[PDB]
Amino acid sequence: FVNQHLCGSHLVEALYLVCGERGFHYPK
Amino acid sequence: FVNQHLCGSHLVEALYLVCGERGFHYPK
Amino acid sequence: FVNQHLCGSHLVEALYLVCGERGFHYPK
Amino acid sequence: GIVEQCCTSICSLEQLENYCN
Amino acid sequence: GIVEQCCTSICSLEQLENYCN
Amino acid sequence: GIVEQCCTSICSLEQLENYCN
Ligand SMILES: *C(=O)COCCOCCNC(=O)COCCOCCNC(=O)CC[C@H](NC(=O)CCCCCCCCCCCCCCCCC(=O)O)C(=O)O
Ligand SMILES: *C(=O)COCCOCCNC(=O)COCCOCCNC(=O)CC[C@H](NC(=O)CCCCCCCCCCCCCCCCC(=O)O)C(=O)O
Ligand SMILES: *C(=O)COCCOCCNC(=O)COCCOCCNC(=O)CC[C@H](NC(=O)CCCCCCCCCCCCCCCCC(=O)O)C(=O)O
Repeated sequence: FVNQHLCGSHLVEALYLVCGERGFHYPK
Repeated sequence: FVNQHLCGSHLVEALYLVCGERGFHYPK
Repeated sequence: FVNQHLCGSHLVEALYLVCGERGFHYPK
Repeated sequence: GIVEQCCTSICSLEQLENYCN
Repeated sequence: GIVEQCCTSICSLEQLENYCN
Repeated sequence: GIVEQCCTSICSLEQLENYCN
């Protein structure tokens, strides 16, 4: 499903989208 | 008004919404 | 073009908008 | 810290407003 | 770290899901 | 740092572009 490296802000965008209304913690 | 704990990204979303065009600083 | 200081979250919003689909790294 | 007030406890709008520019 | 898994390598949804609240 | 250039001073688009991936 993921076919890209997720660097810098891209990883934060991914977590935002994946986690939805749950929210997330980052980078720890 | 606030009835939820605001953990991880949720706190950043809250500050984004509360502070509007002023912007904000976080976590310090 | 830039006529404002970009402090706190404002700098992150600026980088988000400027960098588009490339994404960005911050603050380093 | 703001993380503490607002994740461990429940914080108010005014407490959040203190972090606006 | 998650930065490592997902920027250096390719990570899966499930790996990302481990960071959700 | 970019924080310095752009909060203390006024920075240009090109200065911001240096931080894009
Ligand atoms: C290091 O800490 C040593 O390890 C032992 C002690 O620490 C353990 C972990 N640290 C803790 O503080 C305790 O955590 C316990 C678990 O808590 C639950 C998870 N939360 C955290 O871990 C909190 C850590 C915290 N912050 C983060 O991780 C979150 C940072 C996320 C930033 C990016 C979010 C961006 C959100 C974007 C929203 C913008 C909306 C735009 C809308 C416009 C839409 C439109 O106009 O249409 C931390 O400080 O590290
Ligand atoms: C530690 O520093 C020791 O203490 C003494 C010296 O330091 C004092 C404080 N630190 C300073 O650097 C000086 O600060 C002075 C006060 O300045 C004003 C406030 N600014 C700061 O404090 C700057 C600190 C800085 N950064 C932050 O705090 C801000 C980080 C925010 C990240 C999260 C923002 C997310 C924004 C999301 C936007 C996404 C848009 C999406 C749109 C899509 C919409 C659609 O498609 O529809 C720092 O580096 O710490
Ligand atoms: C210090 O590190 C010592 O220096 C030597 C070693 O380190 C070198 C640099 N550090 C590295 O880890 C290696 O970097 C190599 C270069 O990699 C490429 C660039 N990436 C990084 O540098 C990664 C650093 C990383 N993270 C960041 O910089 C990125 C943090 C960005 C946070 C803010 C992004 C917010 C995104 C908002 C999206 C929200 C979407 C909302 C949508 C709602 C829309 C609607 O509803 O309509 C790090 O951990 O530092």
